[PDB]
Amino acid sequence: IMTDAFQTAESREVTGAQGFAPTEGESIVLSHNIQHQVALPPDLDYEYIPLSEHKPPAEPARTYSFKLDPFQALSVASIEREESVLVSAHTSAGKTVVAEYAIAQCLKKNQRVIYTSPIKALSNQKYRDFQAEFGDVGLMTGDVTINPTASCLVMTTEILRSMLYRGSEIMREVAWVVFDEIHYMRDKIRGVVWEETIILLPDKVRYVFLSATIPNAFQFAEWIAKIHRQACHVVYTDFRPTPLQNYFFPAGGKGILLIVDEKGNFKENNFNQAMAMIEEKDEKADIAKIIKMILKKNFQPVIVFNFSKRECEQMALASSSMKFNAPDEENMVNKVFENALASLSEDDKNLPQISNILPLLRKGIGVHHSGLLPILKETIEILFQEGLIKVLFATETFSIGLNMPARTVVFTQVTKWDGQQRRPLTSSEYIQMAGRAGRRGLDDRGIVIMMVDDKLEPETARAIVVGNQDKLNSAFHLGYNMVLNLLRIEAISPEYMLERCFFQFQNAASVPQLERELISLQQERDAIIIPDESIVKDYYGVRQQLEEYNKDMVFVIQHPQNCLGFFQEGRLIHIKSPSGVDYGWGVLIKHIQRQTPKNGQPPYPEQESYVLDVLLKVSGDFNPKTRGEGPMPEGIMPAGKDSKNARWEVVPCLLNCLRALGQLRVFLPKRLESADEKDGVGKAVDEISRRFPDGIPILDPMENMGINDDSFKKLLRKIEVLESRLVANPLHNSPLLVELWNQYSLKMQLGEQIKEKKKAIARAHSVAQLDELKSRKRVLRRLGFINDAEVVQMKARVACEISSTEGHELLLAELLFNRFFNELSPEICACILSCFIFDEKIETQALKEELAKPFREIQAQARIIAKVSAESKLDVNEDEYVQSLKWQLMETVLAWAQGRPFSEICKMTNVYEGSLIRLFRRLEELLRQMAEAARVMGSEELKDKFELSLSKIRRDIVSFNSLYL
Repeated sequence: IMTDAFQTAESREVTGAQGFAPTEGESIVLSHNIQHQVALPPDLDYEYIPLSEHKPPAEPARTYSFKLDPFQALSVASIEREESVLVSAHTSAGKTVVAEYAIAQCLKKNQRVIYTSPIKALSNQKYRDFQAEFGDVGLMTGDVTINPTASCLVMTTEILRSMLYRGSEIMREVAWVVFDEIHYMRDKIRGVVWEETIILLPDKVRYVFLSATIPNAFQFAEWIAKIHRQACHVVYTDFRPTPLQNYFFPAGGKGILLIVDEKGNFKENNFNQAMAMIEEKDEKADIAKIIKMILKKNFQPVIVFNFSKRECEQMALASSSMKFNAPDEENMVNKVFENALASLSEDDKNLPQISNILPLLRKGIGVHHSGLLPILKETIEILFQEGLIKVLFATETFSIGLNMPARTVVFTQVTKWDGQQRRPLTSSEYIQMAGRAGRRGLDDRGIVIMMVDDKLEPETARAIVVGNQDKLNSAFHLGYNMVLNLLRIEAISPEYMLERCFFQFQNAASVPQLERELISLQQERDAIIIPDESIVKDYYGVRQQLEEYNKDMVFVIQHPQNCLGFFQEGRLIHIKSPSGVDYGWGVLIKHIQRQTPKNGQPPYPEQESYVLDVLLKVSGDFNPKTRGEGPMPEGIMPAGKDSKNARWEVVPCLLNCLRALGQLRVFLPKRLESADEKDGVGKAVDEISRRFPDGIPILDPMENMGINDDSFKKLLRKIEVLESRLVANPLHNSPLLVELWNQYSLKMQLGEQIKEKKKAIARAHSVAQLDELKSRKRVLRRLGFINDAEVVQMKARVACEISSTEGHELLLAELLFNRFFNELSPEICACILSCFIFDEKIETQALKEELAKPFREIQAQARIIAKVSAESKLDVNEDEYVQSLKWQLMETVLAWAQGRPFSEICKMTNVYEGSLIRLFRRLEELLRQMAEAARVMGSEELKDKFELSLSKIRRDIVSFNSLYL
């Protein structure tokens, strides 16, 4: 708390006047701040430092009749004065309009532009958008290259890189290059591609950067300014048209809690109370409940984000039990659904995927992911922004596309990708996805709901929504195709790129500042002075030690190896929920082992296996006698209504709710049914309390229950001696430990925060990239790809022709050069190259020895390569690399090459009809890429081999992007 303000909560007007000059504050408040900063090109000599101001005028000299808000104005103005610019804002800011200005500006003076997009599917959309607008546009994908002689070009990031490494002449003719959604350079796989593209580009090329909101945007321009010697502007804004309230939805919980206020206030108790729900662990039914009521709570439309393509369709299946569409909306969706039918064959219109989605869309439930037909996903995109879909289940890729907002965003998962890590959801991803909430005009507030499963790290749950944003990190890492292409051309070495990679620029610029971060952090923990600094350390230190180790005691006790033999009807029992809430004493009614669950959930661990029916005095929502697999039926102990209820009630408690056993048992009848029968036993319990004021005697875990374990005696003895240390401090006669604990907490926090900052500098000076290159260039010398002088050889020249596939640039180069594909057939050559093309899992069973023989050999070749590569001081396991190829699609593609109908094709495998298109067109491009590879090898017979194979992969409906010119 430093300098801040607070909005007028709901609606207010602060001023008024009459007749002459008013002050208009009509229906909008409060979105304010904008930013403009400029990075500068490094100076060559001491002799001259020019001070070059570039502060662009708000409104441009010529707007080309384009419509512009004040924010997009100076973004445009920077391009008008011909200088690089970074546009960092939410998708609501309408950034796409400045890309259309850049193109129009060039076309006006008639020069060439290159537009790029993170995904090829969005490139096709932007193409027909640009083409219908300008007309001088043509797209160059891998698969389809249309109108390359056109001024403006829309292309894949993969293609743009391939032209630079090959030194295409068109790059001499390119003025501006527009990157869109550039913040996805973060991607640990394809993020390196964006850097390779940027670094290799001519220094006199002007850039346009379209990105989401990032903190370090100026640092990015600094990196562009230094390596390209340019002056790069930065236009950044944090404003969004609609406020946002954040609700947390606990797993198994019966409601949502507001964690973040619309003004930004963070409720800590609602946060804490939410965490109390999650220590009680199926939950997939909870989304079905949420979506149901938010319909009645009038939260629509709602975008539900799920990172898996499969269960994304399941949550729509469970939501298919509801109908959100009106009769006029009911037939309007299939009247606009029939337009895409003319664009498809009659056989393709009966496709299984489409026939299932059709009734679903009629109910107003959408599904969006990469496994859908590009025409089908587009209609779903159309229906949404036309308002004919009130519920959408989408993946992360949906947040990348054009602005299509909703009233509500629901996070089903908070964990993310497989690539290399299980990551909690970073702040940058949160803002991008949650930004879809809160439509500008028709919404008062954005509604964000999150489903939270808990583990040992709750701080993860806080920092995401509550904390700051994250830096834009470079994913740059070495690769075989890149180092060979760099070692190929004389003028440049692979070390040259390592110098100019954004990762290097970060670390270099990070370390001097990161040092001050440490020394300031070291000051505070020293500035904090606690009286008797030691005693508190050995107090709280042993506090977390005993409170933790006693949980290990009850865990051994709760296990049926010990407690079970002491289960007798009427035995007094002490029940305390796993959350730590104490339901008080009780009396054992009945014990039963749970046998044979339905199916789904993995069988019970013997700790939670048994279910104990136990008499307790607690109340609440009374029934759940059909008991959820949670610890107890959702009840409430005598902290609630002690008048509305005090009833001794048999409670089906799970075995983990038992924390202690009683000394003596109460005689019990056969039946406790009515309220009378149970209440009598309660007075029988209360009578025992009347005779035992200090407490009710406990069965000693060691001697009474006969637990002699060496590990148990150990733990139990380390419990005693640890307790004695707690007695030697000022625990008694004064509890001022609060001020001590509050003060001491920061000392450990800062100490831990220092430990992070300390080891942070070690990773700034990390040599990993450099040492990898030396270790990587050894396999290039050993496998025969280069010489002892580390100069390119013939095999390495065909490896520079392989792009679409990253593992096997060497393998394919090895196999092809070793005379392999020539002994095959064109269709066979295509079905073999299928193993390399995409990593998505597929289930079919074909060990057909005909395709198993070439597979096993090229699979063994992978082991051969990985064998020497591993002892070349790299890290890849002999088994892991080998399994990276898929035989499960080999049968499918071979049938397509023989000209079999698409409908039967998808019957062989469980592959998505949409995903099958993607890996095929990519396969089509591996063919087009290897066709040139054989052309360099000197063997022109293998070129036709890849061409004759290519001709059978090309038809009308499998070539689907746009057809114009």
